[PDB]
Amino acid sequence: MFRQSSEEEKKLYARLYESKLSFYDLPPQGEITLEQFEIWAIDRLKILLEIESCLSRNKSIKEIETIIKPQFQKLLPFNTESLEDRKKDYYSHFILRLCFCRSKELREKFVRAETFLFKIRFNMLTSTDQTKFVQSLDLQFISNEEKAELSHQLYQTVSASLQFQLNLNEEHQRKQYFQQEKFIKLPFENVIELVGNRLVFLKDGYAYLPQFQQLNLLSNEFASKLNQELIKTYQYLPRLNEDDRLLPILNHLSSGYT
Amino acid sequence: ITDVERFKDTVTLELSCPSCDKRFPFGGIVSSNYYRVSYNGLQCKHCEQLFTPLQLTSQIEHSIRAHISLYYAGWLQCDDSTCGIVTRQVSVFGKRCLNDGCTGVMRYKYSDKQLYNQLLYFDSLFDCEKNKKQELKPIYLPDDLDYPKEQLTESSIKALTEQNRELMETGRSVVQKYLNDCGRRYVDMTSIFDFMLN
Amino acid sequence: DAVFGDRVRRFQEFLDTFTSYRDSVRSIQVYNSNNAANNILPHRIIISLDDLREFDRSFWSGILVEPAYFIPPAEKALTDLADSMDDVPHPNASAVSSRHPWKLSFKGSFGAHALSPRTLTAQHLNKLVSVEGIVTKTSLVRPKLIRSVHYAAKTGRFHYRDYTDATTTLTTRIPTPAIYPTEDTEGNKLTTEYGYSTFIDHQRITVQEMPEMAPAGQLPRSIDVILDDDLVDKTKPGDRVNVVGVFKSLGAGGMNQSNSNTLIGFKTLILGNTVYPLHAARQMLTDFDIRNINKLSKKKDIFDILSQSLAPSIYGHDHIKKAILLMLMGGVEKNLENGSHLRGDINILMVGDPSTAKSQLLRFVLNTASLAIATTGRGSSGVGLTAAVTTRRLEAGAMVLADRGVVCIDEFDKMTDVDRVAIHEVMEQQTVTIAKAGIHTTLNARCSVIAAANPVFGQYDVNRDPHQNIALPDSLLSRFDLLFVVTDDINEIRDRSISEHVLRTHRYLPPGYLEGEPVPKLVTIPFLRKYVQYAKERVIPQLTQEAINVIVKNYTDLRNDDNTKKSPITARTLETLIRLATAHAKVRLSKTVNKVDAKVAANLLRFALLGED
Amino acid sequence: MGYYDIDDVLADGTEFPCKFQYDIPGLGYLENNPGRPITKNTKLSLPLWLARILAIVGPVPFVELLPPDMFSTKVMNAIKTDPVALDLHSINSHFFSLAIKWIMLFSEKELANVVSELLLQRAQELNHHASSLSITNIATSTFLLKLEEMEKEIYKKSHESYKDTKRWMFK
Amino acid sequence: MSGSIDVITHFGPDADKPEIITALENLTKLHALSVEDLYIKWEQFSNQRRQTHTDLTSKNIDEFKQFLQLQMEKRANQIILDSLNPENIEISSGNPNVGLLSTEEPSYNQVKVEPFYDAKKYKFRTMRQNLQEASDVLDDQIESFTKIIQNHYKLSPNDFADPTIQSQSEIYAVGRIVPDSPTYDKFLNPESLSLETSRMGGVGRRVRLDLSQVNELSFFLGQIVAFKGKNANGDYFTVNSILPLPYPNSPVSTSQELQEFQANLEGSSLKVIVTCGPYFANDNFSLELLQEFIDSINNEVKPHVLIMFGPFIDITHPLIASGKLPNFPQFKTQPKTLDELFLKLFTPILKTISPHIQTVLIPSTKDAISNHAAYPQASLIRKALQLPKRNFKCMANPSSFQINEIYFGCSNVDTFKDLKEVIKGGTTSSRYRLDRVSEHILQQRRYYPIFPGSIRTRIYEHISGADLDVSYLGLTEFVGGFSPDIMIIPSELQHFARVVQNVVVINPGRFIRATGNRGSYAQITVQCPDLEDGKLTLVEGEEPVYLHNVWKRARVDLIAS
Ligand SMILES: Nc1ncnc2c1ncn2[C@@H]1O[C@H](COP(=O)(O)OP(=O)(O)NP(=O)(O)O)[C@@H](O)[C@H]1O
Ligand SMILES: [Mg+2]
Repeated sequence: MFRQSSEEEKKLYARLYESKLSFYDLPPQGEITLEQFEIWAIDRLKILLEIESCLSRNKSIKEIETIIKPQFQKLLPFNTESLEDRKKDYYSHFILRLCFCRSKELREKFVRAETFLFKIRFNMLTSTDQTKFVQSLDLQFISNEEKAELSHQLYQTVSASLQFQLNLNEEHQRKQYFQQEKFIKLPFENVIELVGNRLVFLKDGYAYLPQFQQLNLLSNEFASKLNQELIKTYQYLPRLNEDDRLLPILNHLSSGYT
Repeated sequence: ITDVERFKDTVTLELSCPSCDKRFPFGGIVSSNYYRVSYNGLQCKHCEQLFTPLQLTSQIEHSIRAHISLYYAGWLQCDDSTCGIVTRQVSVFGKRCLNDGCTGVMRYKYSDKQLYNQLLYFDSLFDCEKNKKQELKPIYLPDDLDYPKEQLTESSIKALTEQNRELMETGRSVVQKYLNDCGRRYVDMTSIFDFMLN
Repeated sequence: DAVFGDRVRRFQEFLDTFTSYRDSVRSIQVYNSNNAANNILPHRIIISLDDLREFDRSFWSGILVEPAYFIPPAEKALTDLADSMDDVPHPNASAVSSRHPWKLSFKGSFGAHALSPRTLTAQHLNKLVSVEGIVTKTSLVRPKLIRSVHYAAKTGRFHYRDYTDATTTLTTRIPTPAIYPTEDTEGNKLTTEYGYSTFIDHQRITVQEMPEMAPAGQLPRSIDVILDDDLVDKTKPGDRVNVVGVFKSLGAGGMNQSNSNTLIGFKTLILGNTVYPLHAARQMLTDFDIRNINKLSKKKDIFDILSQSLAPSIYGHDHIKKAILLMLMGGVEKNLENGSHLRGDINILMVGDPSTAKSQLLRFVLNTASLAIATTGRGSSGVGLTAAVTTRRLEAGAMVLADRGVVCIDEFDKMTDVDRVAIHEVMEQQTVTIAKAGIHTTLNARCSVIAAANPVFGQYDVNRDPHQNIALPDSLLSRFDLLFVVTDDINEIRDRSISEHVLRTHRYLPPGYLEGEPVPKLVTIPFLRKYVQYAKERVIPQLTQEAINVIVKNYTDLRNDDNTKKSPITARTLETLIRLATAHAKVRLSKTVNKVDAKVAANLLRFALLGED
Repeated sequence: MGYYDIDDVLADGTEFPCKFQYDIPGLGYLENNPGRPITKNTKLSLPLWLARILAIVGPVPFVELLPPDMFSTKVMNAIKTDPVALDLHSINSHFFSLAIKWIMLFSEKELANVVSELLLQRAQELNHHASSLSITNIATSTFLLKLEEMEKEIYKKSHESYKDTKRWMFK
Repeated sequence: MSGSIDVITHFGPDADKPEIITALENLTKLHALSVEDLYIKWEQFSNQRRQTHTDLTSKNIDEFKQFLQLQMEKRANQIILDSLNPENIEISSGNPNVGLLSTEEPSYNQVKVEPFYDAKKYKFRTMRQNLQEASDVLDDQIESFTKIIQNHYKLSPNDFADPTIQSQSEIYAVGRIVPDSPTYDKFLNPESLSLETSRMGGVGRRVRLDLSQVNELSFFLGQIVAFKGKNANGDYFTVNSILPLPYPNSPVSTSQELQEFQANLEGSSLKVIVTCGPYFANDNFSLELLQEFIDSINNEVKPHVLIMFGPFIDITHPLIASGKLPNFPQFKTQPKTLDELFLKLFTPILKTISPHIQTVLIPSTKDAISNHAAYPQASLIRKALQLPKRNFKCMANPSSFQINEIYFGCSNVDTFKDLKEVIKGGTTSSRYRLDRVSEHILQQRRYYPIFPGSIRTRIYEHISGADLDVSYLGLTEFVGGFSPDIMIIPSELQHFARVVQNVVVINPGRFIRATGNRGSYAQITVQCPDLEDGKLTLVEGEEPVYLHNVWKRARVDLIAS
């Protein structure tokens, strides 16, 4: 049969937003303006302020999504090819690190708001984008034999969840989906919130988690790594103090949360 | 921060008429007793001379370059109120006062902040959106003797700004030429992330 | 089931990307919201299929090859877009549960799926197709139940349920028995709430291949189409139409036990998604047309330019061309407060020798008027020319069909006396009335009449009276505004001019052809039609004192002075003067009639009546 | 593109729309009136061998070329939806020659991408009908009435090759 | 009458109500369109709304006003005087390839112009001077000179001591000449001079100088100096002797390089023309003299290299300062900025220079075409000036570049005018001033050794100055630590050409005077380097190298422009 046969910064951000979401993993490079610094930080701050306001009002995920999604196109665009939007998102997050690393209360509030925004944006993805984003983060499925041996217990665990979360009222549909569903084994301490609600099957200190659940692990890893980075960002705040022109902006940004 | 607060200490732009030599303050597309902005451009009210784009842009550039040269004249002032010495001499310590016995700190009389705010004030005068929104620094107060009697309507200001968009953009490009070379502007992330270089 | 959500998401991405469709949603919504506080536009949008091709090929081919699985989620996404946008608060009871989503339509580049009724084939079932043909039948409009609402007497709870039928949905579901529930699950007696329930309109039509494409005198073939909601009654029989929709099958096809031995086939239909007409008359002006029309009107002699631009291939007869132009403009129709009616439209007659371009000039009006019907005098009867009975149903004739238009009658002299007298009402009262067995009705016929005839002796005889030459009663000739006599007088230079003119005409070649291949300033006819349309719609000249001063004097002098005038002069002559003055003012785009218009109208009437200027 | 090539000689004679940028005396014969001048902003349809030069020679050249109808947007959409079904013979007899000439004249990038896809997609069905040898007429004949003059030569030279090989083999 | 009937003859007689008349009159007065134009646009407005009842009411007229503004904004969106060495050296014949039409590549007679500095270091952002960085530069200058002096005179580090501390023993001290009063009033005598020490040498303190025991001296502000003396009383440092600063070395080349440069010119002499701005008078923008000069350059002079110093467009030009720029009838489209003014006036004229003439452009700090408004200054952007890459090279200010073997040192700041000397003694005063200034430039090893820089004031308002960015003054030093063979520093003073310590120092003068009279330019003829004629001096070492001795083999002619 017949057969034939700075740029680096732009490539870096194209790589970082190929998945459409990021753990905000790497040091930015090059330059932006100070007006851009202030405005981008304030835009992300406004979105996170509304997220914290809705959570203090005890609104659900669907209501918060209805409230926040129109604001991305104005303040912080998502699901976009634009280099400007991608840099805006990345730099705004990194600025609010320096604003909110200063104290435990600020770190907790920033981690909570940013993790909830991470959850919202993850919900906006297609399943293919979610799979690719999870795989890019380098994030144990059980064998078919182990699934067969534990099939009764796993099905008893997930059958109600399949009906209520995936709307599979028919038992026939639930059985077919369960036949097609994969499960993850890990220590029970890692998914303890699902353990307290009895949403996972426990055996010998290991929790058995279906594939259609487990986003709390992703968001918890995001929150934990963000907290560790904020603790690190706190430790080298004395290097931030070499430029006086940034401190009034950060004080202004933090004043809205105090 | 409003333009009124930001540009409180800036020097007002003065334009000299090419025909009758009368100097007047320029405050963008606003009512004035000395000039009128028509559909054809800037016109002097004293002699009805219409300014060409070059005549306006050269005067703007001359004012910018005068401010830059004043900045690089390098006048220093001691911040101690008792000493208050003004000199262009720079010690090898820079901030040490040259008067014997004085512990005050020498600072530039015309700082880079003042120059940058001056250049932005020039840039603001030729921003079309600020002219439409009437957000510019006022060149007259209501109690001033030269306060114009007839005020331009908001619709008239928007129409004149649309009609003169090319001229305003040209003057703003002349200002932006120098603002892009001002060192006070940008923030380098590559050097800033030295902790990842730990 | 999960695939339904992703397709909704993908079409949401499409609607966000191409922003011109958001503006359509918002404009329809704000327009409807405005007038509601005092017509209403439908909840329908037309998308370009090319945009969907360039956005996502997989969705484009999915729409175009598997419509049953792709059209519903996209429509759902459009409804979500329109619902999220701001809307008027506190809706009424009926508005709260209307069950009325938005709906889609398509245009552009169907490719292989553009078909005709002859070639629609079993391979194309369940595809999205476009067909062309002529409408032949239309059913009566009927309502159709889709949802009902019920109030429980004891508990105070409102209940509801939905219904489906095979033609209501692209996807297939178990049919519903159309029964109203009388009793609650908990035994409470129910009541039906009409006005909160929802009904929709329904209509079936039939479309046939055009006769121009019929092979070998073979039987023609046709398809039935289903319409609903907004698409109802937008067509009538005889319309040439292009229809877009999904081609689908129905029924059990005899496999449910039948005597046929299953030789009979399944039934098939097209579910109407969009309908477009075909031009086979009207035009819509652009801004440049308005500018040109207003600028041209200020020339000193617009009337001469426009009149001479009518039928340039015919030499001479300036006054008849000017009269035809004034006919095409027309007067102003009056309706007084007490219900009395005063005529507005102008009628013209021309009689003359053989070969003098009567029929050729009459043919020109048929190809520049917006609505025109043509007939020959001897090929039409009185009932056929006005109206007839059938089964009781009453059927319209030619003068009734052209209501606000012009009717051309050639060979007027050959019409029998029994046929002519039917026309005396239509040319003044502009109505047709029938009183026959089992029927009494009145019909409207507002048209202008132009006709041609031959004199009695074969050529006009100046040595005998005009009545002797023109054998028609005085009561009929009175109804024609302008009567023209034309003759073929032999003269050297006249003959040379006409012969050179027609020889120059016959040497024309169209632009795109080599020689021998088979096939002042004059405005083009496509511009003149726009000029006439604009002038007829947008300007309504009112009369003035200065014109009246001329009209009264001319009328009283013309009636009383003894002359050999060729037509009876009656009270209708004054109306002719007023109509002609108004029409000439309308040519000028003047808001008022002036002295000049009356002067010109008088000079034209004097030429036609007394034969000399 | 040889000098003596008949098809190139004949393709250059197709007319394109044009607009003038100077008034010139005596050249009214282009407007079929030798006794009058040409005037600025007059629009005329001229053959390509003349418009190709009057658009270049000066400054402002004498003539500006208007976008012809055979490269209109409707044709491009029709090409991109279904190239195989398209009746290019009715659109223009010498489509793929004028396309290359226009691309050379204006250095279009996107038009080249469209035309390359069109040619490549139609070559497949052309080869299909070339390979099909009788041991049928209507099915072949319906498609072969929508070929350009350019495509007919390729079809003939393919069909004869296949036929000669078959005749030699089964002999 | 007129407006009312004009409305009523286009709009219907329903417009007779005076409010309607007033509204339509307001529209035509606001937008300048006639009544019939307003009627036409009203007819446009009546279209496309399904509103057959487009009645001439107040609300409809308000919507028509909104429509008119929408159409307006949418339409907007749519739319020989003196000579050095004349008796020994003949004027060069120039480049023989100049004037030849041939497109053929200029194969043999290629004078190589190569920059001898890092252009990237000059691309720093201006208008941000940290006082600490400036003070660091000023201190580093004193320390570098201290090291040079220690190595040259073979002094121990302990021989240097603080001159501000009382000492009975004689010490060596290196520092900067500074005024005794920080508020000095523009006139310095020998009795008002103080020595500023480095941070390490004397903790940056200043000590008054007692120069009574010195008979001959020539000092200026910002000069780095070295003294042997004592501070007996603690108030003034008594200078016993001035240590002359060592001159920098001269550039050298190998025998192979000199033979290559000899083969490149085929034994002919190099010809270089040097001009300095302004290129038009103070009362107009005529470049007729420049056009005539370029025609002479292309047809008669035929130089190998042309060096053009700015300012090309002097921002301090009187017409620019007063805003009285004339209309230019020769241009179809008038310029809108000074950059466009350069592109319309200078660029057509400069493009007529022959491609065989290598053109070097050096900016001025007063040039409107340069956004880098500080000394040291970045090069002009050649692409922005639309000049051809083949034969135009834009260099920094100051610029060190090499023409064949010859090292050129160029600085477009008026060091000769600005440097004001405090002199004492008959022998020093009898010597020519510009010689002493050139020696100060060579000894300090910087093209503009004055600090604080000069300023120009009018009755006081600041006009202009040297415009020094103090943090980057290291770029103003001689590159490589050696003097140039030829030093060019244009000055407002009278043109001259002189040999000062084996360096040919040239002031070409202004190209045109303020009155429009002809100024001057410099024509430099340098004979080819020949190893056999004895004009080159062999320096013995591991690899034998030769001093260029350009001053022995260079002729400089100052010629009326
Ligand atoms: N200027 C002209 N005057 C007269 N006849 C003309 C003229 N130009 C063309 N004709 C030709 O004259 C012929 C007769 O036209 P036609 O309209 O039939 O006359 P007519 O009045 O209808 N005769 P008839 O049918 O017996 O009443 C046609 O072939 C026309 O093309
Ligand atoms: Mg006839």
